[PDB]
Amino acid sequence: MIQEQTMLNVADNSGARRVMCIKVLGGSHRRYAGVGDIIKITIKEAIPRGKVKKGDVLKAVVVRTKKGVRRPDGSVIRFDGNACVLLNNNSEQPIGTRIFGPVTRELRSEKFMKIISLAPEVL
Amino acid sequence: SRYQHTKGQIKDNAIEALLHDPLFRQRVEKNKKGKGSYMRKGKHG
Amino acid sequence: SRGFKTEIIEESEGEVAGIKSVTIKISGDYAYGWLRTETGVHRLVRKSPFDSGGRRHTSFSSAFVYPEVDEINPADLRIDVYRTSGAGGQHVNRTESAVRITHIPTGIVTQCQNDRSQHKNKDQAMKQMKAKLYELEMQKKNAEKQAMEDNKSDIGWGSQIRSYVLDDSRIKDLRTGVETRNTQAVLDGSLDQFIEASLKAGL
RNA sequence: CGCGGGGUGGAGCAGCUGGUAGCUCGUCGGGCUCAUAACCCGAAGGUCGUCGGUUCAAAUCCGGCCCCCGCAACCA
RNA sequence: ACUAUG
RNA sequence: AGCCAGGAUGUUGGCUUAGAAGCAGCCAUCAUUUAAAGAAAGCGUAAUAGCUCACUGGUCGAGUCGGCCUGCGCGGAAGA
RNA sequence: GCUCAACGGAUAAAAGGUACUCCGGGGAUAACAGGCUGAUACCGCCCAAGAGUUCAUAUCGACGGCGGUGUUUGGCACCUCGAUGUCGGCUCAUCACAUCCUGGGGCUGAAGUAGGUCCCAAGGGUAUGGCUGUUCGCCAUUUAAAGUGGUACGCGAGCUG
RNA sequence: UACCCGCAGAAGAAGCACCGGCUAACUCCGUGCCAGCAGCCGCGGUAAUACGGAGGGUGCAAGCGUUAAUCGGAAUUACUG
Repeated sequence: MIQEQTMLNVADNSGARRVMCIKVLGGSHRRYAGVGDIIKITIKEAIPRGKVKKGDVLKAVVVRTKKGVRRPDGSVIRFDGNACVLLNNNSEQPIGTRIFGPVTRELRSEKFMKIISLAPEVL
Repeated sequence: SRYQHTKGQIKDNAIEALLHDPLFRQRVEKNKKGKGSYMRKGKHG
Repeated sequence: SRGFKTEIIEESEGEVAGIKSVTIKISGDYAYGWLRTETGVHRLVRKSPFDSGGRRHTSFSSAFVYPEVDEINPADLRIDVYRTSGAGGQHVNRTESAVRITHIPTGIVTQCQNDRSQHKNKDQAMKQMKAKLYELEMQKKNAEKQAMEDNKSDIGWGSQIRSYVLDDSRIKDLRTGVETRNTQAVLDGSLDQFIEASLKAGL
């Protein structure tokens, strides 16, 4: 349950380090992103050189949450920190070419098939 | 190849602006006799 | 000797001799288009009568020829009207004095809210809206001189058009190649081998 | 708009009590200087914003029109 | 009582 | 009123126009064919052509065309 | 012998301040809400010169003309001066339709996608932040859309101040 | 393979920089403070030994020039001095 003003860590290698959510996309009045949901973000910390600079606005996709995902049998996966992969604003492909940390099957789609390649672990 | 003039950005009339550049500027000549005409060396000897 | 009437608008004499500048109106028929070839720089060469030496000088002088030439629709304006900020009891809080006209083509806006009357504020803010649309006639006019005048200053040493040479006792229009040896013809007035043969050959 | 003031040679000013337009600078012409500036001599130039009235007569008194300033536009 | 510049 | 046929020839009238041939704009007032047809009424071409009305004979068989005066009506006519 | 000109002449002789204020009165008289009005404002129609390569009316529409609404700035002083507490914000709404989205249509200077304009339609729906006390507005990022109004410019014996 | 012998025919094999002074080597034509040259002084504004071309000449020569870099010249960091 990422919402406006939530700060997330960055799973990819893109340059960014912390980012802040600033909309949850795909609806009027929409409160939360969970896993596999697109959000508009801004970059706060960013490492000295790298694809993206502090203050850049772009999309991301949420890939890990503390609240957790739920699986059809009742099972929950929680993680220990909120996290996201930075995306282009228009194509909505990844910027990063590597991915740190585990991710989930909730991504497994047409759209984010590039990520679930690059992940170390899918749970 | 484009003259780089010493006037800044021209704003109105350019001919009158170049008139007041070193580009134009009186060319006077050395007299070879009388009244500014002394050489030490002279062109060859 | 082409029958135009020939005012002086403005002079400035030099302290010793000649003139620093001058402006000359030319009343008559197809004036501009005769003279428009003569805009440019002109190069003299002579032994100067003012130099105590007596050296060949090589002065320059412009001529420049330019011809002469001689209300905002309520549809184009939106007019927001709203309450004022500030000091004075029940009357300030309620009434909507304040105006904000806006031009939909450009984006320029205005206000007034000095007055109590909405109708004063409106016709005041109409005045500032006249002025501020007259002001973007100056910033198009001035930035489409210095568009066209930046790439006329491109041409540089070419800007000089004629070369009068009163001790080697001859001349050249530098564009055409048209030449005389009669120096005191042309200075008294007899130009027209230069002025025609420019037009004919297309500047 | 309410009240008041001002438009005079090219510039800044005086003359406004009806019959008379001055002051300093500038312009023009002559001199002095090798030349220019200063300095000396001589000459001009003002529809008195604009339109209309009043008077025998209007810069001047009176009205409208135009521009330019200043003061006021308050209590809720 | 004189004076500045080229 | 309907229904069928004809609406031409000098000639794209002239002048303008990249083009203007009835039909962008401007100036304008023919005879010929005779049943009669504008030197052009509206679509339409880059322009002709194309369609079609004024105009006219055929067919059919009783009232009909459109102004003036006056009565009553219709639309125009959305609010907590 | 008085410009006692405030000219039926208060004295021979007289200006201000009060947000530190007080008393008596007035809705005879103002500010706020209501009322009458509708110059102004908003919405609509009539005429059609012209723009739209050609063509007034797909879209616009000069010079002028006729209305509607009661929404803004006013005008009037009818109600309230032995009190009808004000902008904005919060909470809770409710109606109108001159419709922002969704639904049905007609014309298009509608190939398609996507638009323009008009007619019907009020069932439901109709952002979050930065700045500012702000309404309004500008900006950022969304959304199918971020509609225009009425309700003491709805709502303080409900909150804030 | 070095090296040695035979065959044919001058055959198959010369450029680069410079020529105002410093610095060895000069005259024409074009150009007219333009175009250009230039290490430093400077050359060029209608008779240019200094620009560009030609003819001649000087210097190197399978190389010749330009640039960069070090020492020299520089007794211009001096012990020598």
